[PDB]
Amino acid sequence: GNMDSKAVEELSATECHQWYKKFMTECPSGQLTLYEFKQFFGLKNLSPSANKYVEQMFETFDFNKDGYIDFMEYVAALSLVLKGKVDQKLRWYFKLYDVDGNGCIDRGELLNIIKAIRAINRCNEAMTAEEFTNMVFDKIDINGDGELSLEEFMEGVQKDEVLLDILTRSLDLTHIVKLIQNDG
Ligand SMILES: *C(=O)CCCCCCCCCCCCC
Ligand SMILES: [Ca+2]
Ligand SMILES: [Ca+2]
Ligand SMILES: [Ca+2]
Repeated sequence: GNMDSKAVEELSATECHQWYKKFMTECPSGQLTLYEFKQFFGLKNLSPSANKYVEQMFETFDFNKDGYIDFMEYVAALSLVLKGKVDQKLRWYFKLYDVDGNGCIDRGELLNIIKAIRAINRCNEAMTAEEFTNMVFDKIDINGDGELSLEEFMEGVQKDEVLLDILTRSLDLTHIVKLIQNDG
């Protein structure tokens, strides 16, 4: 919103408590609607594209899809966005991709979330979201059943530097802001 890359880096390393204390003090209801989310993070009056991205990001973190990001979804979201353990983030990204929570990531689920968080904008060269998705399965869906187990995910993404970056760093705070002020 209103800060440079160096500022975003410092925030990325800012303690959870600082983020939580500010949220709970400003949102006593323990919830944020999308509008309040924009106000809180200084994300309003963005271009149509950036605004759209902000909306889908909000929806992505709105785990129970009730239209609000509550105190639990807030810290879970920050656990992925802020600096943390790559080892721990692998499982949390998997859970995010597993839309229906059946313990497996199917082609459709991966495609939807990948588009939502614009992960392919991180790539480098021509790569459609549908193309990148089919590539992921072609490369890490070992038994070719159309589903990614946690095992296949962790194993495959850790053996491919490209998959690791695009699939588990798309929500880094610095990458999000860099993505925002770049759509308008
Ligand atoms: C512009 O520079 C805004 C700086 C603050 C970035 C806010 C982006 C927050 C998105 C991830 C956090 C989600 C917490 C539920
Ligand atoms: Ca919610
Ligand atoms: Ca699933
Ligand atoms: Ca499989």
